[PDB]
Amino acid sequence: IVNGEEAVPGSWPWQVSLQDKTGFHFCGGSLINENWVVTAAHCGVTTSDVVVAGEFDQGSSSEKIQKLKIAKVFKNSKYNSLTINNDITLLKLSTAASFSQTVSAVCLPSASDDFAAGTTCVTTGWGLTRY
Amino acid sequence: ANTPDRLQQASLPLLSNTNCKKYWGTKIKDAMICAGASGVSSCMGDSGGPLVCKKNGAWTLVGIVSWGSSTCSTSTPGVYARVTALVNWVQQTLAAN
Amino acid sequence: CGVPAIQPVL
Amino acid sequence: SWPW
Repeated sequence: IVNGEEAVPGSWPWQVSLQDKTGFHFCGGSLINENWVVTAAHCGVTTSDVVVAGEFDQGSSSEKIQKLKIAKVFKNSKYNSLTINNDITLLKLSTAASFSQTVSAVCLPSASDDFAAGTTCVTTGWGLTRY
Repeated sequence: ANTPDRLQQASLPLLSNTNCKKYWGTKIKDAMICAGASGVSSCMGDSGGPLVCKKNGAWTLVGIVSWGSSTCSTSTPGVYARVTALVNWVQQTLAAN
Repeated sequence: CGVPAIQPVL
Repeated sequence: SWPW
């Protein structure tokens, strides 16, 4: 995020980091329950990547984080790689996340819910702060 | 480029798809929602993470960080996967697995 | 869902 | 444009 600010630690408890086998953060995701993460299809997750829950400072070794194996990647069948449309994947965890103060789920909308233009929302992540 | 160690946040407004098309044209599909163009931008490495809106006291996943400006320009809108268009598939997948 | 135990501050 |  360019021109954002640091979050209060633990205050976005559904936010996960997708890390490759080398430990490199390459995408975010959101817990929707103890067993499932929603992310973008274009992130290209495989069962060799790791879901990391509970992080704030990825430079710290003192946070009680959960490194969760991925059992199966469910890319939305309507995902179109050419247009990047329907850009959603579900990750089924091999073992459940343990929910806590710092690890818990985001709500999902109904298909008919209205989120009007002009509404102020929030986005979070460990993406670049400067290109 | 700068990658942060610490989790970042930003508030930002939802756009209409019609207005978003003024920036991105026919790249904008019904299963996308734009947000930003407001002095902040999602950027590389944010992809897959949440765009949440507070409704009746709870944060609800409205978007998934998807794509946008190749320089993360804060005056152009970011593009997010529109979760309302995708949630029936989420529910079907959870139910079947 | 959707109600963090540690409230975000924007 | 670029994936994010």
